[PDB]
Amino acid sequence: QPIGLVFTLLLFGLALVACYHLLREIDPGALHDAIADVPRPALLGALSATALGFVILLGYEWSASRFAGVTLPMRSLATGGFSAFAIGNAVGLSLLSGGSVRYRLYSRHGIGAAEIARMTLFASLSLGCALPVLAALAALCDLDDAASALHLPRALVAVIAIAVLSLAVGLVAFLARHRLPGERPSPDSLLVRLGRRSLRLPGLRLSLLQLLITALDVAAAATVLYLLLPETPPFAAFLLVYLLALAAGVLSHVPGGVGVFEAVLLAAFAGQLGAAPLAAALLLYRLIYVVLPLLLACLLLLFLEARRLWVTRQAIRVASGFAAPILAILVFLSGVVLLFSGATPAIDTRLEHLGFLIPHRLIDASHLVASLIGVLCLLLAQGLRRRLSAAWALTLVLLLVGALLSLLKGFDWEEASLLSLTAALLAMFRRSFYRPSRLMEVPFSPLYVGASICVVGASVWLLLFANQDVHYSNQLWWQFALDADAPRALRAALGSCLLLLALALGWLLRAAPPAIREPNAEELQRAARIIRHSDQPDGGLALTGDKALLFHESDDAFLMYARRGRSMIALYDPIGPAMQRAELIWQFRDLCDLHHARPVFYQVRAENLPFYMDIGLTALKLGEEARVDLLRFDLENKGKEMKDLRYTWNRGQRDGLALEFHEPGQAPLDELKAISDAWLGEKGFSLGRFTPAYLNFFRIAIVRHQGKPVAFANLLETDSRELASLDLMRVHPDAPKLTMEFLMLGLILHYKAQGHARFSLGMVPLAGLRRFKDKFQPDWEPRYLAVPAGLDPLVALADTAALIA
Amino acid sequence: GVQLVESGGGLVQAGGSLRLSCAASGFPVSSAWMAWYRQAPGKEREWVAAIFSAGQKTRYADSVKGRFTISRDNAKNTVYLQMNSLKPEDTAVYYCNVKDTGHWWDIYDYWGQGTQVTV
Repeated sequence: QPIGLVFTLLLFGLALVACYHLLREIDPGALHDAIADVPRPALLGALSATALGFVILLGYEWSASRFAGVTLPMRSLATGGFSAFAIGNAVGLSLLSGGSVRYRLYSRHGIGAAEIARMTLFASLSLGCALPVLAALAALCDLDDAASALHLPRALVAVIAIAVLSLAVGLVAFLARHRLPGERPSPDSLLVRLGRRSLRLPGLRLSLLQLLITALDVAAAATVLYLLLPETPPFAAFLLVYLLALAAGVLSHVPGGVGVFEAVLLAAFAGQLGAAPLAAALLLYRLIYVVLPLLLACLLLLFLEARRLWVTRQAIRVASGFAAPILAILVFLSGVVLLFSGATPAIDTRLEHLGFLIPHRLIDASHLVASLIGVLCLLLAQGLRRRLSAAWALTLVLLLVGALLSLLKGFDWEEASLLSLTAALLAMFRRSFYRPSRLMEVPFSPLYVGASICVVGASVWLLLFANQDVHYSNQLWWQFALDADAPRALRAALGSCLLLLALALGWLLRAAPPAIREPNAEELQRAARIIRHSDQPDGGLALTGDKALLFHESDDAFLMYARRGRSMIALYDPIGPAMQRAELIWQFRDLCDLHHARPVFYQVRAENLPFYMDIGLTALKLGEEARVDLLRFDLENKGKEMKDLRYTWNRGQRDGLALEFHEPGQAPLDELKAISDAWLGEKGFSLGRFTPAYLNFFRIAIVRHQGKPVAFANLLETDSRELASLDLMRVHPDAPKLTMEFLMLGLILHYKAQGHARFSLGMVPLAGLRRFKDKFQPDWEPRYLAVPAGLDPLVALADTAALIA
Repeated sequence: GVQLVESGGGLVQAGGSLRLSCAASGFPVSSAWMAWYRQAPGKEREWVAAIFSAGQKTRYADSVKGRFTISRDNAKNTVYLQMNSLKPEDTAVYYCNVKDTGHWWDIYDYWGQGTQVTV
């Protein structure tokens, strides 16, 4: 990650340096004239081309879903496609990614995560493989101009295009795919192929349809760029250049490819075209096709939450919504907009009208503080996505003050408005942010600081380009005048850089958090009290004193976890009320980030998946939990399986296998450890160990065979008396097979008599077992294992298996 | 500790001419943006003219683009604004406004007491 961040920053800086060289021979007035020279029919055609491209994207998704096999309604599929493609195109995995938004939509719609990951991989690979073939097709079409545009001889371009096409049609199509076609497809359109692992690649018809859709999409994009530009080359060379630029921009991982795409366009069509018309076309195309779609998708997502999850009185903890991660995007956009407006000189007439009413030193101070507030909002955008109440309040106040300072600065209807709208939108979604955590303790990945550095560099580039009329001198910094705008921009840029550097240093020199430690007796007693006050007997595994605890700081909650390698594997869902469960999950996620460790969960209940999703964990079913319902369990009603169970009960009662219950810490121990030794003739994090205090914590039930203790099992209970679960099981080998079933049914009967509504038989792994568990005809619920960002589950499962012993 | 002192002494013009002086102490009146305004009786506030810097840039109002001709002494003295042909709407008080000085810490807008100018 640090290497990738450094490489991306270096590439962005090189791209900006190259861009400034290419637009060296243009003044801002020429660019403004070129922008104003674009006719209204050109703008209308640009909007129409963007709409057509978005219909084509809807197609992208429809084909991807048909490839995966997931069946979705047309409206839901269209909404998901538009949202994912608008969010992913504007920003690349910086705040929100296409995978994350499509997960948050489809998983809510009730679709497994593996299919969604398949869809995302298929769309990405389809675009990445369609780009080279279309580029080669355009080259084959018009190499006469392609040689001139790219500045290489036509022979080399022709031979490389032909070689690329031949390699694709041979290996990509037949030699490496039809030599090993495969036996059968799982969905309608697939061809699973041999290799190290089976691969899901579409059939010939689906591949042809996807290629046609991608060709139409890139044609629409090149078309909007083409028609927004007055003087144009032939469409084939322009399309080739556009495809190469898109590949270069998306290959650099820069969000939106802003640095390199413009650089390639300006380096390929500089001499043959007009620098001012080309720059105006590039800026207008980016604004129309990237910023406006992002704004529209953000508004649509917030409308969906404001209607489908606010009009109905859900009365639930508002998490996993799109409020936080999209409001963070809006706040980042507001921050970058303020930073950019700081560099550009104000409108002459507006500046004069303002300065004839407000003191000019106030204008300078407002400019500087507005730039600082822009940097602050840009940095606070990270806090909003983590759902911090303090971040919400601070960002709202800063946005309001920034709007006021933009009005006080050179009169700006635009910024002021945009900001007021963002502030109102943030205010309307207060309930999404709930954590009372402190901003100064917020972990910061290098990605966000890199984005901040990139935006600051962009602002300084805009400062250098826009204020090139005024010559540079050391007296500019000391200059203070109303008409002077270059000194203003210089001071604002210097202050923003100083503030950002100070904040980055302060957050980089922070002391490391304390390492994990084994809990002491007081924390064990606290955990026991919390478990007793809760209704999750599965949490009693914390009392073994083998897992670190993360107590919630309000009144009552905890979360067991253990660190293996670079992964902080956790136990079941945090114990406590639902209102504190999400907060504890967020705290655990923050803790893992500070330690640079990947968060991993284990055996997660189906109800809490929204929180695991919104902190950035991918669901993965791994087993089933049997749950015998004690509500009815009638002794008279019988069937094929129930008759043999009561026969077992009768045989055990006749044999003399009477079962006895004991209070906690009051059972014989030497016989119990003898039974355990016989059973094993250690392990943890799933069952526990044989410790006198650990077994003392819970009640112990022992079954006696002709008076001797032969088997026992640990009992988990709660004060709520809602659910009961079994901790660990041990039977002496000399006992008959009748013993285990009799113990099971005796515990079930006692728990039913005591009044407990439900009983738990444990969790059975997914994919020769489960035959014994299903004998008691229980209700079965899924159990999920969460992994971060859809990483490799093999490493996580191997680590859990290694830690289990 | 900056003050502005006016002296115009105008009662009646009837299409004549008069001169106004705005004394200044705190600032050198050399690199200090400063101007004049108008407060008609019962009306809102309007401006008349301005001097930007070094006695070079001087923007006038809409109705007095060529009527008036203001100038600055260029030293640490008063600036001069003069009256001209009959403007019935000019029967108002005239303030002396200073919004910028050489100081970078000066945020306040200092005004003048104003002179009753009538035709």
